[PDB]
Amino acid sequence: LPKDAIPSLSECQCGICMEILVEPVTLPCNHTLCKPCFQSTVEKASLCCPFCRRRVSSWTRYHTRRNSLVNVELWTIIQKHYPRECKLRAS
Ligand SMILES: [Zn+2]
Ligand SMILES: [Zn+2]
Repeated sequence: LPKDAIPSLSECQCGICMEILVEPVTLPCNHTLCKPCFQSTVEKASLCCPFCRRRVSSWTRYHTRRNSLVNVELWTIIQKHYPRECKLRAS
C-alpha cells in the first residue's frame, strides 16, 4: 500500500468476521485480524494464527504485557479513510 494512497474497503475488512478492521492486530506472520476476533479466536482459544496456524502464545504475552497488540500505524490509516464504518462498529 503506497503512501497516502486510498486503501480498498476490502483490504480494510477483517478476514475472519468480514466487518471493518477495528483495532487491527497484526501477528508476527503478518496476517491481520480485528481485536474482537483476536480476543475470541486467538487470545482465549488457539494461540494460533487463524490464517496460517503460526503459534503465537509467546507473542501474545509479550505484547499484552506492554499494551502493544494493536498495529497503531494501520489503525490510523483505516480510521482516516473509513471513519464512518469505524463509528458504526463502535455503535
Ligand atoms: Zn474481525
Ligand atoms: Zn498467520
